[PDB]
Amino acid sequence: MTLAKIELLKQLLRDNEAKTVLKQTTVDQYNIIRKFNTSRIEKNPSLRMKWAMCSNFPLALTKGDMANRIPLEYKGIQLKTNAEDIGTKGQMCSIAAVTWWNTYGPIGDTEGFERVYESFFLRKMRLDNATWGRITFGPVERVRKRVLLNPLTKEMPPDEASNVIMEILFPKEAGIPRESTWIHRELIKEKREKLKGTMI
Amino acid sequence: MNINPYFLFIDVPIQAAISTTFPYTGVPPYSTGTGYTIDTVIRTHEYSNKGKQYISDVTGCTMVDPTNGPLPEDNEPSAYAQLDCVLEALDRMDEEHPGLFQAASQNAMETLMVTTVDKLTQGRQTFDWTVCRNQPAATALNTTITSFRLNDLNGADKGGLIPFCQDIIDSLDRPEMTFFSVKNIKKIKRIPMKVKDKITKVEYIKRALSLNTMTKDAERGKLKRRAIATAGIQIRGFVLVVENLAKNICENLEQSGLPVGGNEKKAKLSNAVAKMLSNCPPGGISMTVTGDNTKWNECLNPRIFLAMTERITRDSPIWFRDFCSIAPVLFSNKIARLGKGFMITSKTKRLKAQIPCPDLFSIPLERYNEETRAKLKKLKPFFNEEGTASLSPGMMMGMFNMLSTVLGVAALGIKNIGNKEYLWDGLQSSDDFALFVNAKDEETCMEGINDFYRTCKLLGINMSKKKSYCNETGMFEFTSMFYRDGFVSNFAMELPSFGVAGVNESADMAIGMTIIKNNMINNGMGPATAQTAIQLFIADYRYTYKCHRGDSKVEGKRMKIIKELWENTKGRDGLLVADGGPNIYNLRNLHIPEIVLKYNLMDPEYKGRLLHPQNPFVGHLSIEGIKEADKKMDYDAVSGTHSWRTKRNEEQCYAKCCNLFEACFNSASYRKPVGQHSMLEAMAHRLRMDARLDYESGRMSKDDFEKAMAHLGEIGYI
Amino acid sequence: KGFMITSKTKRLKAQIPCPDLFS
Amino acid sequence: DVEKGIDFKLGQTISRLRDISVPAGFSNFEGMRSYIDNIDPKGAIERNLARMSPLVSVTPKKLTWEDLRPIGPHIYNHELPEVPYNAFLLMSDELGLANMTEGKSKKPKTLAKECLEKYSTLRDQTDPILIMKSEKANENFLWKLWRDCVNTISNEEMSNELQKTNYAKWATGDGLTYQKIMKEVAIDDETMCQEEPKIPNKCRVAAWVQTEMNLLSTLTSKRALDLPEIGPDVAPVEHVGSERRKYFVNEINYCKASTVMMKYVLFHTSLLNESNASMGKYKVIPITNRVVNEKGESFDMLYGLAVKGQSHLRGDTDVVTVVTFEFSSTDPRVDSGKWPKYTVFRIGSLFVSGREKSVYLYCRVNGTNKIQMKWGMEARRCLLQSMQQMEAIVEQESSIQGYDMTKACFKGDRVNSPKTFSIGTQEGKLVKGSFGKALRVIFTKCLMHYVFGNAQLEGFSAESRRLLLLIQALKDRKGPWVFDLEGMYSGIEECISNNPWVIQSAYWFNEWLGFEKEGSKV
Amino acid sequence: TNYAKWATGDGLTYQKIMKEVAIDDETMC
Repeated sequence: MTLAKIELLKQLLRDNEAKTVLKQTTVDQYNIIRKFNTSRIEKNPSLRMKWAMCSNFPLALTKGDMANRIPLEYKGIQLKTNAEDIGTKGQMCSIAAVTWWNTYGPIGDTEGFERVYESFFLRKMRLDNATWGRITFGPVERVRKRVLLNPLTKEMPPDEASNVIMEILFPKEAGIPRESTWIHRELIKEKREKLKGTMI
Repeated sequence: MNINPYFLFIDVPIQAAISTTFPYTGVPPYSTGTGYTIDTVIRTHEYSNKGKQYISDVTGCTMVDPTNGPLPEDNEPSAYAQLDCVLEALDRMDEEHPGLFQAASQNAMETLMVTTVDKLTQGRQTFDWTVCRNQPAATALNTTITSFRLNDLNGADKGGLIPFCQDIIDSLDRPEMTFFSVKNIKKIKRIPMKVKDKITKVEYIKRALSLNTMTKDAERGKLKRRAIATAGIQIRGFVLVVENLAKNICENLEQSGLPVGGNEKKAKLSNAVAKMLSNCPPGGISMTVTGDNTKWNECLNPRIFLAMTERITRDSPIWFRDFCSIAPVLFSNKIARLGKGFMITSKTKRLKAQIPCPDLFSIPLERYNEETRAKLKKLKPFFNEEGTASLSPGMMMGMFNMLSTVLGVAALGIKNIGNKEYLWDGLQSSDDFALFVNAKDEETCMEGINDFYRTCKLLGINMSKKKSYCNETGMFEFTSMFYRDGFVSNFAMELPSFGVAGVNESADMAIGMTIIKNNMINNGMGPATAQTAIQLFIADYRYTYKCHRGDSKVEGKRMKIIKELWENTKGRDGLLVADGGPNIYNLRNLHIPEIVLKYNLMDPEYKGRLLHPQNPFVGHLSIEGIKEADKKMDYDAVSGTHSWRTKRNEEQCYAKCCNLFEACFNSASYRKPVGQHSMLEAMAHRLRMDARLDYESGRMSKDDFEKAMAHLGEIGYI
Repeated sequence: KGFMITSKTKRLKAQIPCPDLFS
Repeated sequence: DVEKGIDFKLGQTISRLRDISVPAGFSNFEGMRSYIDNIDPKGAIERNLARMSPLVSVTPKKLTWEDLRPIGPHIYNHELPEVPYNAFLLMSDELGLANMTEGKSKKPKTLAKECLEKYSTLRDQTDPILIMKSEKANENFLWKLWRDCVNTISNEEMSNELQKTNYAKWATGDGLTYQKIMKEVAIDDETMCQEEPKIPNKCRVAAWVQTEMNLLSTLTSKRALDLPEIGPDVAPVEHVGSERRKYFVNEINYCKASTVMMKYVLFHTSLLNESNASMGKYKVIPITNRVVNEKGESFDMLYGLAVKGQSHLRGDTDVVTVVTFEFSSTDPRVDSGKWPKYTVFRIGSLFVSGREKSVYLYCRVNGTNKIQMKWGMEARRCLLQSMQQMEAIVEQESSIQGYDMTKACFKGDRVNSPKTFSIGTQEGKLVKGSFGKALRVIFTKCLMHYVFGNAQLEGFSAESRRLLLLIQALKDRKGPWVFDLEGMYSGIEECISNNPWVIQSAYWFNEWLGFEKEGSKV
Repeated sequence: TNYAKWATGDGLTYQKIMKEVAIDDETMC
């Protein structure tokens, strides 16, 4: 893929616009470059989704070797097509293939969900073991308060949160650790160990 | 017996059953907008026709100046705002608050020096002058950046918004203006190409000052249609800065309903009414005026906003004072585009033709309908030859919401006129104000109300005497929220939100359930109502994605596969509602994603298949929306086969450059990268390191390494 | 060939063939 | 460089624009800046007010009951025409061709085929008896189009597209459209004028609206509204919610308004599906519904057919034409004022239990768009609007006495009488109504707010809410004052033009205001 | 060419339709 990366880079540079923009915009400016998208946002998502679900192949599949696991038509039902794509450069597919994959196909690893989605399973644990009581139908006095919607493992400001996330799951690009990793070293090591062994 | 639904109000208060009055279940009204735009221009100039009429020598378009104009002698709307009174109100606000103006201006300047140009990509559709149309903000900004490169204009590459605004202001002086225009060349096929076009200085000034128009069709509770205006990218930076400053000022003001939204606004409303009830003298009356302002933007002169900006920044750097005063100047000399023009038809020949606006007066007026005849006979004085209307006075809806709110709060905060035995205070938010007047009797209450009305008329504000009323404190309405005897019914208007979110199965489901739970928390939706909402939403969700219960005899393409899966897997309580599984969601667990909810009940094969580490239905580039659902609403979902994306409905340059950079540095997609070097060299170094590591690990062959290094050397980085 | 009938308001014409001269 | 500071200086054109964009009395922006920075107002507001004319004021007038008068008196006037039936589909006149089915869900085309197969007399009827051709539609066009519809539905092939494709083009009037030319010729030609705006007619109070309001709000042995299951309820709160939900659905499900709502939703869903799937070909669409009786028999009901025109539209506001043929048991001659837009036949008769009753076909051309087309499938929210308020009602009761009353309000208990609202009237005597009947009335009100919804309805409701809140304030003796009452009244009454629901809402508002006026004596 | 079409009156020509519709239309004489 790194060879594919270099070949794609060379092909992109062959055009002069890519050469001039790449050599002009610094790394910091990249953000601006990314935000120059079409912004042709769908005006009504409900109608779009309704129409798409009735189309032959609305699903936009990423090009890869997964498709070979499933025929282009199974049990006389069309699943995927080999026609090229312009929006995503991949293939097209239908929810039929998705349902078949949920039915048959490769079997993945169940370990990752034990720890990766720890917050959700903790929510479920707090719900299941909760004890209910009576209901008081009388009027309730309520005050408007600034409340934390969800429990947090270790509340930190957004910048420290981003730095910790990068230090956890992005081993590269970790120049000069600030005065925040030492404070959260235990969290760093715990999350690092827990998330190791995954493929998400 | 003849039924009568209104009789429900005999046994119930109106506020309690207020939700049923609103027809927020039928088809909202929907639509040429040229007639409405011309009517709006006509009304805007009519209200200020007595001002000073002159001719701009920078653009040649007629201008009407109502500020410091004759004081109105009638109840009709008046834009004749006296500058001294505005400054008096601002001074009273400044005295009533400790250096609020200075703090707000300084904070606005600081956040401005940190703002980037790309912030202008947010918002809604914007007027693009290179094509003279309405285009997405991102595309319009990109096109203007590209055009500026040709005329020796730069600063977008320099980053911050200061250089972009500086070279935007510079562009107004260039003797020419070159750009790329779309040319639909005939070849029969119509192929679009880029043509290097040029326009003069006056044409460019007119294009920059022009305000595009559209019909406000989405409105729900108004019979007559209003026109919404979209401005160009050359005003977005200044309007944004002034709006941020006004937001900073108004946030502290306890009289301002904005920008706080939700239960905060209810808290403010109840707190204000309680405060006024507490402050009443003994045996006196505190009357509440339920007000609904009209012509709230056809009477506000941008010159008053220029004066307000200058007074607000009394003590600030000269450069910032000049910068933040550009938006009122651009708005005070704005021009309005005019829809797509009227349509004339002959029925004796079954012929019809739409007449473009520039040709409005190329036809004898005796052929338009009498109403449009009068409209054009009145619009002729301000009609530009190009097909635009010179609209100096007044404002279009939606531009200075915060600044207009600040002016309204300034009017509210005077609190007295002539030391008369009364006081007043209230809530104001963007064309909706509720006032409270405390006195020793009703007569003095209305003396105060009349004084406040007169004072408002001295600033261009004209409260609607037809859409407003007055009563005793403890019962009123503010921005469609009703208060009565301490009971604030959140008027149930979030009903049109239970449809599928149309992003994907799991995400749509999570969004719907979170919407249900939020409505339960906020609007007082009862448990039975929430259960029925869950039922209806699940019905619609199953229908829209053609996935009903596997047992049910319904026929469909995916339904056959769902039926197969129903018996091919033993554990039948773990399937998802997208896989014909049984619904499990209830009130107690609307806050838990179902995938984790049914994780125990699934089967090992089913969970392995659905929660595969790699899914051809899941892509990295599809993750953009995993955080916020377009208002940006946070939803919690789970990675899986049902996390797919729908098909799509210097562009490629930027797009593929960014895509490749993300694919190289996978960390870029999450957090802003940092570096003072060209992107090319960063990518080259990273790719060289990656190639060496891949080879040393045996993942790449030797010929592969040599080819990669040859390419990198050709790139000029080795 | 028959006859020709026409509506001026709709600006439409049609040919009635000889076999259909009484329909 | 930290000794310099930011540099941002205004050019020449922008500086000139600033110079000329100064309020009156100034000649340069430096002058305005100095004036604002230096001059101090110390009572300028009072100085301006001390001279402003005394002819400007809010005109504060106290509001009493007598000032409030009936809204839209022109509906009473008999010189105006009776309001017509402009709703998309028949509501209280639908005739359900009902076939018992094991429960299998089948394509609408096959369902309609079978339903007609059961009734051979109506399927094979080919000699119509014109009861009335309304004003413009052609009897030959409509009858031939309906015959093609029946033939296509009953054809062996699964295809549900019209086999003619050319007769329908003129039956639906697609070809009766103007041809667009370029602007130059229009400028040169003198006869190419501008069409005068077509204002809605000013009509009077009809009678069919009241009868439909009554009939759609009554229990029927047939139930169609079904809802998906939810997870087991383990908390007490969700147990109470389940009890309330059951008590509500046991009431709403059997009202005819629920069946009409489901028919509308299903028809619009099928219309959207056909439009998306088929773009430029005429299609046949049965108006299908599914109805379960108390015994659990899942009848499939065919209510008519509809030809869909060419829906090849890029935009949403673009209109697509559809012609509806509807089975009914009502002879329009009984009240011809209700059906001035409909061309009808008399395609036979049927026996429900031994009592023979005629069977007519109401044919009408109409047009919709993707917006209303979607809202058709979002019309189910009426149900929610029906429950929320009642929920609140019940909750209020629960606030009074501690226990839960949902059984008490609905049916009553040994300690509390059943809750009764005021629902109707007769001979000037208002009548009470059970909790379930009030819930039905609210649900039907919401359904009508949808079906008869347009700009007029919004302008009427959002502006008569002012008077509603003023009356509410008056009933609490808040002594509300008003500034311009006639302005509000004119605003409200400039919306009662031709919408049947708007006219009936005005009529009921006037009657209820009279009732409140007569009851205010205490 | 486009302008001459309407200037010369050639574009003001009645449209031919199938005999079925014409017989079924009572306004055609």
